[PDB]
Amino acid sequence: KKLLKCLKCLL
Amino acid sequence: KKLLKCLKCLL
Repeated sequence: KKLLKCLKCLL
Repeated sequence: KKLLKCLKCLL
C-alpha cells in the first residue's frame, strides 16, 4: 500500500 | 502475503 510498507511486508 | 490477498490489496 506504500513503498516502505511493501519492503517491510515482503521481507 | 498470499496471492489472492495481494490482488485484493493492490486493486
